[PDB]
Amino acid sequence: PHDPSFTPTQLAARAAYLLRGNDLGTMTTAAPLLYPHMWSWDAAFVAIGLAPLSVERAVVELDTLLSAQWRNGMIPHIVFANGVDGYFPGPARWATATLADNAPRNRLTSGITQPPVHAIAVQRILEHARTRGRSTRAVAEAFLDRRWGDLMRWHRWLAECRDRNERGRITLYHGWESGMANSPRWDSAYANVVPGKLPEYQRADNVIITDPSQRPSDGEYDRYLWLLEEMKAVRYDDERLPSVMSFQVEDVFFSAIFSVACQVLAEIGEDYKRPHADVKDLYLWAERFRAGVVETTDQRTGAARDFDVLAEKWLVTETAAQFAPLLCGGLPHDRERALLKLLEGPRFCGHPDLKYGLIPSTSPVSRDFRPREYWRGPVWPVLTWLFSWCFARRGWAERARLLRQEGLRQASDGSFAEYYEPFTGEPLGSMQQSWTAAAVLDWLG
Amino acid sequence: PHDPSFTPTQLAARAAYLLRGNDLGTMTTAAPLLYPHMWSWDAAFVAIGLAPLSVERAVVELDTLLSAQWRNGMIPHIVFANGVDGYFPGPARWATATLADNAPRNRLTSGITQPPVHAIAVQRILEHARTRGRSTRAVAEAFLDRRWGDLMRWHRWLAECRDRNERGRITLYHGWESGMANSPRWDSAYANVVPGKLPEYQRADNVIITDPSQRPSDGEYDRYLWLLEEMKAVRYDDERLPSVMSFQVEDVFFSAIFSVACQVLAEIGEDYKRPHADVKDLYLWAERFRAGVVETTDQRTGAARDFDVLAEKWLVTETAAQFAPLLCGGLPHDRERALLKLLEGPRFCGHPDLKYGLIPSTSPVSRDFRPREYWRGPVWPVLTWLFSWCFARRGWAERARLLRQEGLRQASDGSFAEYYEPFTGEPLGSMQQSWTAAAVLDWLG
Amino acid sequence: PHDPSFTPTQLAARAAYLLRGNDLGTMTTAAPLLYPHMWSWDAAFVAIGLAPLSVERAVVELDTLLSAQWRNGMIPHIVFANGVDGYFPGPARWATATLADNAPRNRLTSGITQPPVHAIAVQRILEHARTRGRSTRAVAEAFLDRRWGDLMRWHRWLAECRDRNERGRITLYHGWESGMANSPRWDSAYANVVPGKLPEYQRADNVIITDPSQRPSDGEYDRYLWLLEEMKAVRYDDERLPSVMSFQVEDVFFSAIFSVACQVLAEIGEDYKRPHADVKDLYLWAERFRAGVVETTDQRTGAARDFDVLAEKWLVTETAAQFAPLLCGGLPHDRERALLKLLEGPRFCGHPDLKYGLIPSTSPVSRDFRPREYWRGPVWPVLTWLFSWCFARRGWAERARLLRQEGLRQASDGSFAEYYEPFTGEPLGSMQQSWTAAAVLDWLG
Amino acid sequence: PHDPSFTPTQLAARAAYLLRGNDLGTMTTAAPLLYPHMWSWDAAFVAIGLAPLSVERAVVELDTLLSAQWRNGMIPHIVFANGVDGYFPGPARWATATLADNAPRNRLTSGITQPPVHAIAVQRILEHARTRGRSTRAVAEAFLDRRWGDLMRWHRWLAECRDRNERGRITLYHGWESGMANSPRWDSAYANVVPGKLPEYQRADNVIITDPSQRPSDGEYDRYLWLLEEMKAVRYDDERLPSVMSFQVEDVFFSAIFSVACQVLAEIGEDYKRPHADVKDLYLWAERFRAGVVETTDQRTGAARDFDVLAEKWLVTETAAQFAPLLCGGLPHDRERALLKLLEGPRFCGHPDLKYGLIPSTSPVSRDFRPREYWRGPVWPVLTWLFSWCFARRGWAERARLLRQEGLRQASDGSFAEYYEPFTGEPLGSMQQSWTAAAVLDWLG
Ligand SMILES: O=C(O)CO[C@H]1O[C@H](CO)[C@@H](O)[C@H](O)[C@H]1O
Ligand SMILES: O=C(O)CO[C@H]1O[C@H](CO)[C@@H](O)[C@H](O)[C@H]1O
Ligand SMILES: O=C(O)CO[C@H]1O[C@H](CO)[C@@H](O)[C@H](O)[C@H]1O
Ligand SMILES: O=C(O)CO[C@H]1O[C@H](CO)[C@@H](O)[C@H](O)[C@H]1O
Repeated sequence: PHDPSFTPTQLAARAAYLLRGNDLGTMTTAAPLLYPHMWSWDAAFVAIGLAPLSVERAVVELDTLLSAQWRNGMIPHIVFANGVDGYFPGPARWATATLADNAPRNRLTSGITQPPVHAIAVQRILEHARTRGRSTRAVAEAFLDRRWGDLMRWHRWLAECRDRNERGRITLYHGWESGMANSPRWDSAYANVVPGKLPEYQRADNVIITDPSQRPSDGEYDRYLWLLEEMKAVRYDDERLPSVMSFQVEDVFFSAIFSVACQVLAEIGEDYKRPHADVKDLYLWAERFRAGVVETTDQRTGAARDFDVLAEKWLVTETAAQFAPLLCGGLPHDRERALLKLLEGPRFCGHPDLKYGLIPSTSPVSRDFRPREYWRGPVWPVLTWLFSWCFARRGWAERARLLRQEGLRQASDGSFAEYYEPFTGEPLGSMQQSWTAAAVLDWLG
Repeated sequence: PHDPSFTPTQLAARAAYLLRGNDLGTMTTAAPLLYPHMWSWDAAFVAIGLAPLSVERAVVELDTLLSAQWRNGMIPHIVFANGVDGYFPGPARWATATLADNAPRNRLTSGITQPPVHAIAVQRILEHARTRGRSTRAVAEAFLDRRWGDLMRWHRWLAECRDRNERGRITLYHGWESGMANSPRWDSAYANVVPGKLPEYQRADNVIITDPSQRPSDGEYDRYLWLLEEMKAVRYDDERLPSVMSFQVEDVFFSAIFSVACQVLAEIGEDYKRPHADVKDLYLWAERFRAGVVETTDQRTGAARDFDVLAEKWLVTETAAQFAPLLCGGLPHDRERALLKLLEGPRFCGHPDLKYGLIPSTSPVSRDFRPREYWRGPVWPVLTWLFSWCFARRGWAERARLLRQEGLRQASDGSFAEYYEPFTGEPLGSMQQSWTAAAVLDWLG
Repeated sequence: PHDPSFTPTQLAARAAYLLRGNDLGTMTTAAPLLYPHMWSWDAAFVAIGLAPLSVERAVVELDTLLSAQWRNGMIPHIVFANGVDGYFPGPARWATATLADNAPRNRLTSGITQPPVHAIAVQRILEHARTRGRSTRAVAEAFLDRRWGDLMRWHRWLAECRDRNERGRITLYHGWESGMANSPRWDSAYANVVPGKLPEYQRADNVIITDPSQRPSDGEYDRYLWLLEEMKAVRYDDERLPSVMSFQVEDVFFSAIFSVACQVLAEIGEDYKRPHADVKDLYLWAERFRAGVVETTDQRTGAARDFDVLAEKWLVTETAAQFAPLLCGGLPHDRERALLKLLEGPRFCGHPDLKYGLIPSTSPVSRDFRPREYWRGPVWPVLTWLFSWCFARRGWAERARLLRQEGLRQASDGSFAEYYEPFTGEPLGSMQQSWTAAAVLDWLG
Repeated sequence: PHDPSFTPTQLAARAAYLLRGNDLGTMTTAAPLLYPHMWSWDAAFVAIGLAPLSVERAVVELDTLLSAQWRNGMIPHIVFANGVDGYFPGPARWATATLADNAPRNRLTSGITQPPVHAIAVQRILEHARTRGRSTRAVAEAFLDRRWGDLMRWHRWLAECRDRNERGRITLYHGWESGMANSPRWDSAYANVVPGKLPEYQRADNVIITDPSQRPSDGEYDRYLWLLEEMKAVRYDDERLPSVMSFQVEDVFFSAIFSVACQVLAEIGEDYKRPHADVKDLYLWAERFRAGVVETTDQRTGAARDFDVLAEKWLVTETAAQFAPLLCGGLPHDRERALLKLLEGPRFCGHPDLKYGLIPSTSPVSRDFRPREYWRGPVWPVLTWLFSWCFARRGWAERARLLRQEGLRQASDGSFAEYYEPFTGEPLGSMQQSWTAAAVLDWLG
């Protein structure tokens, strides 16, 4: 074993083998043990990974997620597998089945949301299906007939209920909704979250990942679970969250993803003759959230800032989320060049100690940087994929290719890790993470 | 869709996806519906297909098969999945659980055997494991410690009980044991099988494959099931089969496979310091069955003949089994050149109407040729793989490469069919056949 | 015998082998015999094909072409190789060395121009160089230092002498300047070219390509050569050509390429700190010619029209030049969607009889279509490459990938043909055409 | 900057680009500057590298080499290019044109020989040709018609003049004839070469490779050039060399290659109906030299020894030549297993400090090992290729695949180095070495 890496064909085979191994039947777990249920934006990436293998099964993945959509349009971030234990907080802790008027009737789910990457998976499914012939196109088109209305209600819930003041940015009531639990982005907002009488609990996550340097701290978990108590006390009522929640942030990365997803979904709606009023609403939201992202940006570097709604203060941190405007567009030409210089330079992809030319979750030169600790440093394959795909859509073919090339180099150990140590390449988090396999499958072609 | 073929990475991913989809837990079905249990030589090819994906799981496949080995050493050709229906004849029809003193205690199996390709899978597992590092080598070596004795008992049962007169050829008591149910090889022997009072039955196979041109006939099935009645009447007693069975043939292709497998297993035994008496016995059987194969051969073309033990007559047919001596070696140089000329010329791989340069199961110029009918014509990916691997082991690197190249071209539609129409390339038999996916995975590397 | 196609590695090897074989030392011929000299836009694509093999030799190709630049900035379309004949019209016929005040010294050239794809080649060279480390970057940067001013003069001459009315479109004085000698685009303009006493001549092109269905007619060559007589009579003076040329057309495809090239060169100028005044002029021209292209388009379909300056008439034809606006952008959203539908539908890439999903030079349903006859119908790999690269730069990643995939499929016979029959795939024109090899090399990566 | 390695397609392209760049027209130089002439066994490997690009040009390479064959059948090791200097000793130093009765007319050559790998190149050319269809087959068959007799005379001269005692081993009169100028194999024989008055000279090789650690010493060159004086003094007469040469050794590696080459050429002769008497002689020589190689081997390890004819002493050294019997076969089973264990163990491919699992020219644990110094330790791609091809011909498919994989990994920097430092992988010797490019081209397929 002078070189432990796999060839492209061995790697693609092992990624497909993994994805089928994590398939419970109609949903794919995000990982074998650490995340043994369906997560919302993981499910979108899993559908992308399944599209080269089975358009029918990729569609089933999104059908299963959309069957758990709330009555008001929200897609919740966890759809729990029936009778499966081992993730905390579990269905009993959320108590949405009893408390939440809008929760679905034949599914157990969480009570918060996650980024709307789902339209992007729909586009990848359609692109695959169109290369495969008439009966496969029929399958993808029947999915659109079945779920276009549900996708619209999802986008409409985000635009009307999480952007109540039409600022063009998505408000979050939990850091988990950003997809980045312990990102330095949320530290000053979480410092203003003071738990009251928090019901006793024991973590499950650090029983599986026992190295304490790779997961959040107990104090952070106390704050994560307290926010659940605040939502539960108002029975997850959208109208009441602004009045009671101790955590209210506008997430600029989520907002930029939503801008892209609206434009993607509008293009799908035009291609497939969906209602014109829907397409118009989608294009309107795409531009509003593009403008809302650009309004946050640093006047010199173009870097995007999150916003603390309770403190009424811009949140200035050095994480990958600063590059949100690169995803959706809209910066003045001059400022977008400066932002690309930031991305490629020694604070991020050009840092000289990096093993791969990839985007660390937090800049290695930030004092918040921790090379092992979840979203505080490590390189995440899922972010590499999203940036590469969005860059290709901006027309930046060579930038997209370079990220794909380094992403595949990093993944060629076959660990399919959740995230990787930025300097040594050590695989961290869960092994056999479904969306890492999915990124590899989509890249390999 | 100007071209429906998959790239090598898409094809490898789809083959791995298939193999995991056919995994019931500790055994892989030979196909989803037509063959919903474990078959013996399929299980060996499945282990070859799993070795690039998981050495641990490839080992489990062979452990599961060897746990169904009979007390006298026989590996039976079907290990039935618990509580699974849809294949006939099923466990009730065989009745080995009640009738057969040697049947295993916690497994339902058939009562006949199949070709000993298992040593070849063990070699592929070891070759993969040695590229993967210390803990993976440990897994493969623990399997050898656990099952070397069982593999020896398998080879010893074949050599002592199916070659009672030490002729160096394996006697079969059912055409199913050849792996080629309806091969023209067995027609004259089956014409001497006269069913008595055969208990009523309904076929299951042609409920799944309904095109009558792709499966054997009802009259052929009557003979297949009558031979079961003859074995059952003597309770599957090895000592009594020569006295009662209406079908007794020496199978030269099975014999040549056994010769190769003995030499492969002896080399493994030397590499891993197995008992010297075992290695010596294996080399002895390798040479005896090589000599027994060569003794059947046509003096002009080198083609190998099967032998009808009851009629005491050589069986002269034009099938791929004629090329048995190419697998094990031993022909005089002159005659092996003539046999290769036969293989490559217009009766087989060089026939001008073939879509791919592959070996049809029956020569297209034989009057027995039927282009759709199971073993009477179609091109079988499993045979392509076996010939290519044996050719590479003879040192015929370019011949092996050409078969691999045409095999991958044929499989690039992604149907993973059981067999293919030789002229049009139409996929036939079951789709999603496990050993076809396994061949592709092993070839792609 | 069963599959004449090459593997990607064999095809890449043969493409590089061809490019080196057509290298005369400091210039590469466009083909071995039909085009045994340097052609201007072929040299740009050749530099693109050389960049993965040797950045130094790619730079030499462009240095050689630019050493032949006219004193007013024009890049002539042929740079003749020393002492080579076999192409007509050759240097004696053009007589630029004796007649043209602006012709270079110590190079022999034609007296007309060709499309400005050169900036695209510079970008590909720079992209390759930045992946190769310090010494290779220095070679490419030194080329910029040495040739930026010549590239500016080339673009300035197009913008100021071939768009003297600031309409944002390039005027041509010969069909050869379009790169598409016999395109139906020019038929109505050539119909008004009436030759006088034309000095006699013998074609060389149809001594080499003898099939008369594949090349222009004698009548067409008479008009081609007559236009030369008109230019020669005014000593190729820019100020006098408007007064005397019988052929004056605005070429919308050339104009779109110029817009793209100006934008590409402007971004290079910013990245490498070229003078601000130059970058501002390049962005000004990029916008002007983008607008000039859009001004030609059909309001329903988006199809771009050429313009006959002498007849003052829009030239409405059904060729791939209609798709000019897709290259440079600028169409309203609805009109660009309509133009893409035209491109993908049954009149072009969707035509049911096409062997590959590629853009034919003329629509197969046009009365002007001739499937073998040069630019009147065949599929040209150079156009496939240019459309796929421009599409990727628009962000249309899947559209670009499909063109690349089909172009590679078409090229996989290894003929490296100049163009291909659109229905049968028969290779046509010259074999061993340098820019077809270059496209393959750039695509295969 | 993060990964200097090339993709397989880029590497294949660059290898072909190099081979065409070293083509002088009808001969290919072994390197651009260090070896600016045709070398005999390099030309064979070059023909192998050309065969995937152009069977016609591969045949031309061998035609050129054979047009330089001596009248007695010897193929000389250098064919000098017209009017090229820069290699010493050059044609003036050899003086074969004036002194050697058997030297060719209108070619300038050296006066010594080199290993007979040529038949292997003929087989690869034929294998490629048979995949390309009728006209390409005709080119390769016409080469056989034209050159079979010259190939027979080459083999007959080796068998009759360099094995005059029918011992089945080839006698050399210069270390250069082994292809391994400064191998430790020859140190004790060179220790008895005492030069007299040697006409003065200046090396050219170490003007080009200036690092003295990478080339032989001045003292060694004095002995090399003195042996020339001894040959010249008897006008290169075969009958007189035994009486006068101070260096006479039987080369067991050369002998094994000759055995393989005789067997390969015999099979070609049968396939293409060459005269029966020739094929019988080739099989006779194949067996004789197989036996002569085995006669040298250590009875415990199988390691093959060279033999010093003057000292009448077996030459016991630890170089890759010890593995000669693995190429040609003939060892008893137990002895060959022992020799493979030596090859794979810590003295060769298993040494823990090696960067790649490749065969070093001298064992790193030998007192004679020097990691930079030519044949005293470095890893040579040409040996990797020759071992992997011969291993595949033995049927050792996995052993051949591993050597090919590691050789491709080592070559993936694109230096195409003559040899590589075994521990660091630093490229050494000449860059752009033609037979390293040829090995890559043949491997990549
Ligand atoms: O949401 C949580 O409770 C834990 O979140 C982690 O696991 C999820 C599944 O992989 C992802 O969706 C998140 O992005 C990741 O940070
Ligand atoms: O044995 C049977 O009852 C039916 O046999 C067919 O199905 C089996 C599973 O694929 C194979 O093992 C045989 O080779 C094939 O002919
Ligand atoms: O027909 C001609 O005499 C020359 O024109 C052809 O050859 C040139 C070299 O390939 C190209 O530059 C043109 O695009 C192509 O049309
Ligand atoms: O050192 C020298 O003067 C010549 O010898 C070297 O160059 C030749 C061309 O590569 C090879 O034929 C030999 O194998 C190699 O040893």
